[PDB]
Amino acid sequence: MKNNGGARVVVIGAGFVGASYVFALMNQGIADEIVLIDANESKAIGDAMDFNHGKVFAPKPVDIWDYDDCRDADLVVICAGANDLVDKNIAIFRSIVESVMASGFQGLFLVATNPVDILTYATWKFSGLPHERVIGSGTILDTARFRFLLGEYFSVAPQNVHAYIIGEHGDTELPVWSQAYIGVMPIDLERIFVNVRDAAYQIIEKKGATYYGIAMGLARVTRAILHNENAILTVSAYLDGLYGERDVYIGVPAVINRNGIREVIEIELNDDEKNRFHHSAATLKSVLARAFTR
Amino acid sequence: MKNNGGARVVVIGAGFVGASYVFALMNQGIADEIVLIDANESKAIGDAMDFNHGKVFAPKPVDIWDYDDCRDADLVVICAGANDLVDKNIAIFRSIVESVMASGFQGLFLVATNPVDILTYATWKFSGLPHERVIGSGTILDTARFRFLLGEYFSVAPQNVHAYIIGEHGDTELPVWSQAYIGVMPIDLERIFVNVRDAAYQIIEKKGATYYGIAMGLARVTRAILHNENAILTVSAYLDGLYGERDVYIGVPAVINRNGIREVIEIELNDDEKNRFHHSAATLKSVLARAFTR
Amino acid sequence: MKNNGGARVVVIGAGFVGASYVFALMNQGIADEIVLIDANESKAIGDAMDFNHGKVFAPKPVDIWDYDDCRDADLVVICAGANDLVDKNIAIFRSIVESVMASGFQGLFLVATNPVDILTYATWKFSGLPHERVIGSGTILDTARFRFLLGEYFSVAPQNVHAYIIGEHGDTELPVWSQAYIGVMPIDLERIFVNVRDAAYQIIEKKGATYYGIAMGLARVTRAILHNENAILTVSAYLDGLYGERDVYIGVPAVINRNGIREVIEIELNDDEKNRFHHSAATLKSVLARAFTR
Amino acid sequence: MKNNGGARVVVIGAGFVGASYVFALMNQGIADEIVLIDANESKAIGDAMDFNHGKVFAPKPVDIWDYDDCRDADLVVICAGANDLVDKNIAIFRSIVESVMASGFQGLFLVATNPVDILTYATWKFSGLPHERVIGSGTILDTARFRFLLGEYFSVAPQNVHAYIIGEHGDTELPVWSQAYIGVMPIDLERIFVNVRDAAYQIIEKKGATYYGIAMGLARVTRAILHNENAILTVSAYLDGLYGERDVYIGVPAVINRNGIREVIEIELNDDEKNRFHHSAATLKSVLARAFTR
Repeated sequence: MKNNGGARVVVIGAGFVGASYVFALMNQGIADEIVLIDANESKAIGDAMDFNHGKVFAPKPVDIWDYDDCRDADLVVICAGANDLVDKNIAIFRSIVESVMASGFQGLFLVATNPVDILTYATWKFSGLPHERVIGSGTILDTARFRFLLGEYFSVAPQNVHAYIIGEHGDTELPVWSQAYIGVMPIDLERIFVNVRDAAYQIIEKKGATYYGIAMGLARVTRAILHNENAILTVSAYLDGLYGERDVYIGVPAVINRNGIREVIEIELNDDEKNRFHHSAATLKSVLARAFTR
Repeated sequence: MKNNGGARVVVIGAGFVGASYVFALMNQGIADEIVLIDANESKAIGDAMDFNHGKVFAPKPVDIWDYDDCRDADLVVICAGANDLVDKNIAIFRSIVESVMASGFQGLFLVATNPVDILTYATWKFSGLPHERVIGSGTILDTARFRFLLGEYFSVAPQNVHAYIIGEHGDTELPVWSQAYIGVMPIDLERIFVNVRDAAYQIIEKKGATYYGIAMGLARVTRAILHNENAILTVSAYLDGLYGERDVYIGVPAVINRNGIREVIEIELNDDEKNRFHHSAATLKSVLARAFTR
Repeated sequence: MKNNGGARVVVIGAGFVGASYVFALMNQGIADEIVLIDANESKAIGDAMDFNHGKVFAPKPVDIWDYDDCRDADLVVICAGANDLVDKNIAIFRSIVESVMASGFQGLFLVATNPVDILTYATWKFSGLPHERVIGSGTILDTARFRFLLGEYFSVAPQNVHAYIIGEHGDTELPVWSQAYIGVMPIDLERIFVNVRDAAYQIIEKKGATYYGIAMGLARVTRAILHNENAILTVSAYLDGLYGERDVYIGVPAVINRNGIREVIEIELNDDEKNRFHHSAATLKSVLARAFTR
Repeated sequence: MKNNGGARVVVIGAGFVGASYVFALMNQGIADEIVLIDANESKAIGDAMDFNHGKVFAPKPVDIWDYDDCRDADLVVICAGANDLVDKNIAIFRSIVESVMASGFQGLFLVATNPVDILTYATWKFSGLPHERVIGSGTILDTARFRFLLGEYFSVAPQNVHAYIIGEHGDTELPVWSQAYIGVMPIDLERIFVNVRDAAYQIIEKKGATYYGIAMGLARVTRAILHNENAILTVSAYLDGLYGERDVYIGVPAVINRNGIREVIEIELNDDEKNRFHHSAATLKSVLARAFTR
C-alpha cells in the first residue's frame, strides 16, 4: 500500500514528560510511529532530530514532528500545560481536544498533566468519547513510589509488593493498607506513606522538576493498551457509583487493555472508606463545580 | 555473601547526557548497579529518586546516588564539564580521574565530553591505564546521523547502511565515501554529509542542546563492553602508527569487547587519506601541544 | 469492542520448526495472538497447553489451538510437509492454501518447507496473491550460517559481517564472494563455504534434524514484516527479469516490510553470474515443469 | 585478558528440557556463555551447531559444546535423567555432581529432573554445598499453570493473579487457597486446581512429553539468580524447621537472588497445614529413607 502505521502515539507537549516519555517508548521498542506536536514547534522539530539520530541504536520505531496526525492515531498522550491552574489548564485543554477531534479521532486519550484527575474529566467532557476511552495518569506513580519504598523495607523486589495508593493524585490520596500484601502475605510504615505523598515536592526541591518517574508509568499503561494486557493498573478512571461516587474521575484499580478501561475494581475498604476516599472524591467533585468556565 | 555487583556503571555528571544515559541503560535493562556522582550532589540525589520511583516498571537495575564507588566499578562514563574549554576541561578532568583512581579503579573509562578526542587523550594521560582501556565517544553519533540520513534516502533501514564518519568529532571529520555500502552494494549525498556535520548546531539552535542522540550511542558501546560483543564501532581510539599517525586519539573503526578496545581497523582510504584524515589528525595533534598545562 | 487482534500469526504445522518458531516469537515478545493448526490436532492442543503454562514468564502473547482463523490473520507461516517430495508436497500444499484462502485471507504467506524455492512458487500459484505477498524462507539461514563462520574466523561479531548466499536453498546455492565485507573492508574461505552448504546434512547426522537454526531465521522475517522494517534480508523472492531470470522463485536480497516484499535488489555479480546463479535458477526453473501435476 | 565469561550456564542434558531451556535463554538474551554437556556428545554437538547458526538473529550469547567447563561456571542446570527412578536417578546424579565438583565448582545447582524435590536433596548431599546454593525446579510451573487458569477465569493477566502451589512437585502438592489474591482482592475453582495437578499427564498424553512449560520456568529462576532479583518464586528449598519440617527439600515460597536462596517465607496456612503440607512433606521425607543406596 503506502507506508503503514498500526500503533501510532501522538504526544501533545514535547517537554520533560513528553520527551522522556517518547525516549522511553523508543528505548523499550513499544510503538511503531511516534508523532510529537507542541505549540513551540521549534522544540518538537529539535527533539524529533535528536530522537532520529540515535534510533539506529534501539530496536526500531519511526518518529515525526499538526493534529491532522491524530488520524488513525491509536493513542494521544496529553502532556501539555501551564504552571487558576485548573481554569488555565482546562482552557489550554479546551483547545488541544477540540483539535485532535477535528481530524475525527477514534482513539484513546492518556492525560498526564496535573491537576490530572480534574483535567482527565475535562478531557472526557471536551471530546465526546465514552469515558472508558479517556484515561488519566492517576495514582500510577504514587503506587510505584509506594511499592519501591516497601520493596526496599522488606528488601524484596517491588514487583512482588502488591499495594495500592487510590484517591486524588495529590494531597488527599490515601493508601489501601488493609489489602497490601508482599507475595500473598499481608503486613514505621506510616512514615513510608508520608514520603510517598510529599515525594514530588521532595524531588522538585533538589532538581527542579519530576519527569522520569511518570514517563516510566506512562510507558506501562501504553504497554497495557497497545498489547491488550488486561492489566490491573491504578489509573484515573470515572466512577460509576462504584466506590460510592457518581460523577468524578479519581485514582482507582482499573483493568487496562486495547479498547480503554475494561472495568474499575472495587477493592474492599476498611473504614478507610467514605472517609479518606469519600473525602478525596469530595475534594475533587467540587473543584469541578468551582472550576470549568473559561 | 553481601549484596553483589558484577556490572556496575558510574556516571560522573548527572546532567542531560548523564541523566538521559542512565535512563537509557535503565529502559534497556543493560546494567545491574548504576551509580551517579555529580559535584552538585542535590541534582544526583534528585535524579536518583526520580529513576528509582518508576524502576518497578522496567526490567530491573539498582541505582544509587563519592568515588569510593569506583571500587569494582566495571565502567566509568565521564559526562562532566564546562561550556579555554580544553584547558578548563582538562582541569576539571584532572580532578575526576585523579579521584576515581584513588579508590584503585581497574575498569574502563568512557568519555563523552566535548572536545572529546582531546579529553579522551587527557583521560589516558591522567589515569595511567593502557590506552585500550580508555575509550572516547568519538564519531559514533556522527556515523549514526550519517546512516540515518542515507537510510532515509534509499528508504532502507539505517542498520543495513554501512558507512563511517572518521577523524575528529567536529569540523574536520570526513566521511569514508569509498567504502560505504547499502547491504553489499556500494553507492545529493555531499549535502547529506554537510547536514551530518552541521547537525549539533542545527538541533542546538532549536532546543538549546543535544543529549538523546549521544546517550543512545553511549548505551551501545556500553552494550559492546558489558556483553563482550566484539563490535565494530567507530569510537575515539589511540593511533599506534595505524592511519599513519603516532600519538593522538581520533575517531576510527575499533573492535569493542569486555576488556576495552581489541584492535583498531585500517579501512583502506581513497586519497581521502593524508588529506582529510591527516588534516584532522593534525588539527588535534596540536591542540594537545597548544593545550594541557593547568 | 470484543477482544482484539492486530498482529496474528497462524503456523500450519506444529512440529519441530513450527513449535520452535512459536517458542521463538513467544520468548521474543514478537506477536500478539499466535494460532497453531496441524492436521494432527492432538499435537497442536498439546503444544498450545505447553506454551500457555509458562507464558506468565515471558513478555505477553496469547496462543490458541481450523482455518476460520486465517480471518484477519496477518501472516501465515507454512511449516508443514512430507519427508516425489516436490509432488507430494505440492499436493499437501495444494490443500493448505486452498483452505486458508476459503476464509478470504488478505495476508502474507511465509513458507518454510523444503524444497522451499519450489513450494514458495506453488504457494503463489495456488493462492492468487500478488507475488510480493508470498515469501519463502530462502537462503536466510544459509547466509546466517555463512556470517557466523566468517564472524568466527575474523573473530568479529556475525552482525558486522556482510556476506550473502543466493541461488537455491540447497546444493546449487553460491556465495557472493565479490561483495562480502567485514564492516566496509572487503576480504581457507572456500572451505567455510563448503561447510555452509553441507551444514544440514552435518547437523542432521548427529541429532536427526534441523529446527532452531531456521525458526530463528523465521522469527526475523516475521520481525521485518510485523514492524515495517524495510530490512534487507536474503529471502526466496520471485524474479521479474532481475538477475536475468523470468519466472522462478529463488534466494535473493529483497527489502522486507509490512506489506510483503518491497523490491528485489540486484547486487552486481562477478562472472559468478549466468553461471552459478543462472545454473541454480535453471535447476529450479525445470523442477517446476518436471513437477506440479497431482 | 583472554576472552572473558562472567555469567556462564552449563546445562547437563541437552534433550527436550535442556535444549528448550538453552533456546529460551538465547532468545531472551539472558546469559553470556552457555555450555552444553550430555553423555551423548553427538547430540550436544548437534544442538550446539543448530543454536550457533541463527544466533546472529538474537541479541548475543556464545554457546559451546566435559565438566572442566564448570570452572567459573556461574550456574549448572541439571536436566539429565532416566524414565526405581529415584535410585536410578540418584545413581546417574551421583556421577553428574561428583564430576562438576572435581573441577572445583563454586556455583549454584538448578535441578530440573523429576522426581525433583528428591533429586534436589540428593544433589545437596552429593556436592557438599550449603543448601542455599542447591535449588530445585519445584512447584514453579505448577503455580504458573495455576495463575494461567485463574487468570483466564477472571479474564485478567496471569501476572496480576497472586496464588501459590506448594508441597511436592507431583500428586501431593496442595494449593494455598487462603492467601490467593487477584490484585489485592482475595477470592468451580476446585476443578481448576484438579486440572493444575493432572496437567502433565494431560499434555503428555497428546504430544508425548512436557518441555516448553518448565524451560520457561527454568529461564525465570535463572533470571532471578543472574540479575540478583530478590524474587519471590515458589521453588524446591530445604526446610529448616520452617513449615514444621526438619530435613526435606519441598516446594515453597523462597526469595531468589545471585547467591542462591535468601530465605524461605512461611506464608500463614489455613488448617491446610500439618495436613496437606505435612502429608506432602511426609511422603517425600520417606522416599529419602526408602531410597538412596546405589
